[PDB]
Amino acid sequence: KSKLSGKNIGIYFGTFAPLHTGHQQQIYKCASLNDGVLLVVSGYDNDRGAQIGLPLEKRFRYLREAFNDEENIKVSMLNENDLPEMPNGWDEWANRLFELIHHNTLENDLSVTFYVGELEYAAELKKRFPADGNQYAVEIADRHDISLSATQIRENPQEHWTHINRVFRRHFSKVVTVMGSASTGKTTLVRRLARSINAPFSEEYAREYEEAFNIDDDELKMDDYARMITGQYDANSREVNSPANQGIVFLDTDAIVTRVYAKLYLPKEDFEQLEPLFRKTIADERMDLILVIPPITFRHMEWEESRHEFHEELMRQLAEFGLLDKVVILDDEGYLTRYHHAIDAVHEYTGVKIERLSY
Ligand SMILES: NC(=O)c1ccc[n+]([C@@H]2O[C@H](CO)[C@@H](O)[C@H]2O)c1
Repeated sequence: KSKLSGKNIGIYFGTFAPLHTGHQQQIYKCASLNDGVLLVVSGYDNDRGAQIGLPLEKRFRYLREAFNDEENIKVSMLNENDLPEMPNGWDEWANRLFELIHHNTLENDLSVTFYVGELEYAAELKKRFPADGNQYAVEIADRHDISLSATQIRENPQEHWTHINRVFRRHFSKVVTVMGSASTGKTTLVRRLARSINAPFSEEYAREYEEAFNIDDDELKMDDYARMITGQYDANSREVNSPANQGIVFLDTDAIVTRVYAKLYLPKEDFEQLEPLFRKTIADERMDLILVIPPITFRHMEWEESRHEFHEELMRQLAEFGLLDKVVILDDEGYLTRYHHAIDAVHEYTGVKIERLSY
């Protein structure tokens, strides 16, 4: 009984890559004028949304979540694959459309209104109203501002962040990850970089884990490393998904960093046993900028020594995963300080404005 109730039904179309407040204002007006609204997400393989990593199936799921607390609003999918390109696609297209209306509606003798943004769709739809006992009307709505907003969001999400629907925000987020040995100032750097622009940041999970479970670096076993992989990943996703996210988040280490420690300190067998979880987790990471603190002259007591060992292995692995074009090495102390170098790198890779201190 997950069908739309009522007699006056509005049909609202979009690709929704992403959904934004322009859509939402129109939808809620439409829902105030009708007994219920059917949102139609249209798409096809390798369409505009698919090309930026938002294929039809994902936009449909995101919309369902976005409208998960609405009485009279249903979300449905119009799959446009395998259509004859010319005229005979219009018949089949409409068939699928009216099938969607039939399946997702409770009652009969409806009064249905299509909200349509292109003159071609209106004319083709008006010729193909079926004799199903419903009354149909097509209403032209101006979509120019909505389409332009969508285009501007895709070009520069950080400039239009507050208008992006929250379910879509993770996809468009910029992500800066800091990497380095223990006791090199990562945590101080992360917090200063993030606080400089009101961005959220994560903490190094390994430090929390060793305090909560009260164990030293040299007591870590294979299973601790596994828990640090998922623990750091969850902490990082939490910040990317945080409502405090304004478009840029800072991460204090990641699975690659943990993979460097594992490679250096675990027995070969135990490392090889963690490799699938490493690969899975590293594959789920999205990084735009990787800041590496190189070795120059609560404490991780064993992780302190052999900094150059850690750094060489880290650089090997960043090459192994093809990340070198996102890596900036903070070899200062040219810029005044490590912090000057990093905040400038943040500027170049995210677009955010940074104030000067001096003339
Ligand atoms: N670097 C990260 O840990 C990171 C960055 C962006 C997103 N995520 C998570 O992965 C998923 C997307 O693949 C999202 O659900 C994020 O939580 C993790």
